[PDB]
Amino acid sequence: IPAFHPGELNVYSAPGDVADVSRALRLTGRRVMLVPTMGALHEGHLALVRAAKRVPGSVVVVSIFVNPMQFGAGGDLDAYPRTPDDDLAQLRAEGVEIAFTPTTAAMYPDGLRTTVQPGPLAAELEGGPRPTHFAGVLTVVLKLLQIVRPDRVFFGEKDYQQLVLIRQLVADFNLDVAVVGVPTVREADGLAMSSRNRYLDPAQRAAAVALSAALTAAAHAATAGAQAALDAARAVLDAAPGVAVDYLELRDIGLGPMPLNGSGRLLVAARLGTTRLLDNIAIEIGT
Amino acid sequence: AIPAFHPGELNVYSAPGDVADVSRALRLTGRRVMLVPTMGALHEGHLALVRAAKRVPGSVVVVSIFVNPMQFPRTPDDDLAQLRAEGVEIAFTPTTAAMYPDGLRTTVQPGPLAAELEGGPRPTHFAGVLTVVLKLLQIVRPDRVFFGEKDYQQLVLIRQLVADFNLDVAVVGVPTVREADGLAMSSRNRYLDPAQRAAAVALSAALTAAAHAATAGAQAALDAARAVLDAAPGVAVDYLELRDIGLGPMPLNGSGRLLVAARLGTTRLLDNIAIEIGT
Ligand SMILES: COc1ccc2[nH]c(C(=O)NS(C)(=O)=O)cc2c1
Ligand SMILES: COc1ccc2[nH]c(C(=O)NS(C)(=O)=O)cc2c1
Repeated sequence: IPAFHPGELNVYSAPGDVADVSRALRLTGRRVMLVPTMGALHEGHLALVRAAKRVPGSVVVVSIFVNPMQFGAGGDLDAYPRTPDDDLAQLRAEGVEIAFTPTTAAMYPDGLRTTVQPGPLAAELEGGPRPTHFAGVLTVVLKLLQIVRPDRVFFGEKDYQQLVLIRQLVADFNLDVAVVGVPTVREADGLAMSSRNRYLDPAQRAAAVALSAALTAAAHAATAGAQAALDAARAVLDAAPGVAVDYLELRDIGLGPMPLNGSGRLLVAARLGTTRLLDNIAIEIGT
Repeated sequence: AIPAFHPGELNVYSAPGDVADVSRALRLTGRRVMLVPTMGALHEGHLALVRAAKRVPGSVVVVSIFVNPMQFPRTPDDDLAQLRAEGVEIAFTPTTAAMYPDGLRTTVQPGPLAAELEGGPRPTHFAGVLTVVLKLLQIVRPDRVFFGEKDYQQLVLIRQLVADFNLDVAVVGVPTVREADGLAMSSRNRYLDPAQRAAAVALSAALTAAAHAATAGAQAALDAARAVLDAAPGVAVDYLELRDIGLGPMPLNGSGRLLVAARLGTTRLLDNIAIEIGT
């Protein structure tokens, strides 16, 4: 064990440091809560923290790591916002006791060797054009789950496909951890929190509202069925200035089929200039 | 003498004079007279008007029942059982002759809004509605009168009636009562076969979707509504219009009202909803 000063933010770099300290708190009967982030924290992140925080006797581990494996190449990796400064101050403000900030060398000392192969879900939606994206995410998440060994792990529903693949990872490998999805934190107009938002000029920031509006429209249109919930989304996206829709898709909650159903999930991906915005909502199909 | 009035029971008057003497006698005893005008065939929409009128401290409730033959289907004993079961104390149920003893002589001519929307098919309908509501107001002299939001063009015309003629009555508009799938209640609903009944869901769906799309602005809202109407078979949309809440031209942002009207077979349906543009 290295130092753990309780009630204070404790920052570890080494997997073995966070692992030892984690394992120690797990005996003293505290409950290890893990919030995996790529940093550049926003209110969405803090909701995850706060939800972690509200677990009786929780000790909250925020991991901060920009996983080069879920990226390209790609274009993604050198772009991704990096502000450990703010990130760590926000965590201190929130009363988070551990930040785990590993080096790429310490996570990947053997490069990409043993990895997680996701199911067929991972080739769809966001995995369509990014076929190794989810393998990266799941490999890093498994490794964090192994290093920290939490009781519970907290993700947003912003990345809803990731959250399902994570529930799969956890079921398929018999991981002893509860996955907590946390409803998406939204701007005042409805724009889903994202680090990727900073890269929207005013004009785009204003057109961006169209995603949350289309989806909230379809969830109310849905009493009249799937076609009308879809047509209602599409109509709003259409009415909106330089939103180019990648996809708009209605699925079941586990991102399978989508029956004549009630409960489903509506997912949109769109570009505003160069900025790719994702969003999704619970939909109950009415007729 | 004042007509017999038994507190706590449903006292029915057909005579305009009788109900006038009762309400004026009641106003002086410290009751606040609330009017709920209806055309009978009472549904949950009416009982919600009633419940709103009931909850005013010291309210006495007058529910008029009167089929206007001047504005554009009888169940007298059941209607009265529903009122009794709401704890209404007055039902006013005039004949045509009692209300129009001289036929149609003096009438209310509405302003130009009576000519729009629902006044397109029926050009004289709101003349008839304003004439009987003005007369109901002078007979009963209520402190407050309660109308559903269902017929929103009508409610706006009533508020204009009241302002224009310096009527000293509060107009209260009560949010539309809907079925479980959101179909605005109406007595026409029971005429729809299962196919039409199912397609009819699309008026409310349209309007709710519009109201949520509205954060993306006025055009998104309309396009949302229309997309949902376009997904329904056998729904012939007579209009779909967004207006300010007084039914003038929709202003660039801020509060508004989305209205629709449609034919499903022989049955003409309407609905409307609050809109906040940029919300
Ligand atoms: C609770 O609501 C929200 C809203 C937006 C969110 N974005 C992210 C995120 O980017 N996570 S990561 C692991 O850094 O890629 C989480 C999240 C949660
Ligand atoms: C409170 O919600 C509602 C919903 C539907 C309604 N319809 C009527 C109605 O038909 N009134 S009438 C024929 O002019 O007497 C009132 C009403 C109220």
